[PDB]
Amino acid sequence: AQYEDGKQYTTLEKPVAGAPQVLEFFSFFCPHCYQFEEVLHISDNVKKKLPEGVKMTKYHVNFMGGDLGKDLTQAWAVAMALGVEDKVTVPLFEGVQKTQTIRSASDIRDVFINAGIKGEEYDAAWNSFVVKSLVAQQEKAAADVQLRGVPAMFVNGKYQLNPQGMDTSNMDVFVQQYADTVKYLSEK
Repeated sequence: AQYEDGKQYTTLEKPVAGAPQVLEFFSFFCPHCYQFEEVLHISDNVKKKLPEGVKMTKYHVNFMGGDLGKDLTQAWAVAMALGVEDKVTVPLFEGVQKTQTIRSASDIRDVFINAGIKGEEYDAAWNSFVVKSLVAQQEKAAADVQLRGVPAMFVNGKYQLNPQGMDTSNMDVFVQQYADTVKYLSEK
């Protein structure tokens, strides 16, 4: 075939019922995730090619960066709850990996404050039970697929993107290949 199991994707031998349609995992500590977000705009280009009716979910993971790793997962929960993903993603990545000014929960908070979320509403979200279950969701999903590495993408709980089986000499071509593969898997 042109799309072969073990080549551009792998099949989970333990399929995850009821999973979100397109499911992506990242860490703000993850260097290829930084690339995937700010240089390649993977998430974005995938959605540009997904059919009608297909929902896209993106979750943060704990297994990088220890204590701040977890803080970040809670902050991403807050980001989802307030719908401000698009205003904090880039400053969180640059804060962790570029400028290295994110060293504590308070530094994470400053990013939101600077991006215009109010202290009052940030702290309320941060401490809210809606955020707690949203953290639980992020962890459950990673758990459902025994996730040990990011970036990672899953389609319908049964296929996992395999970017290492795609040429990277051209970044535009890599992205479309990646996106087209998600689209192919989406219609499987």
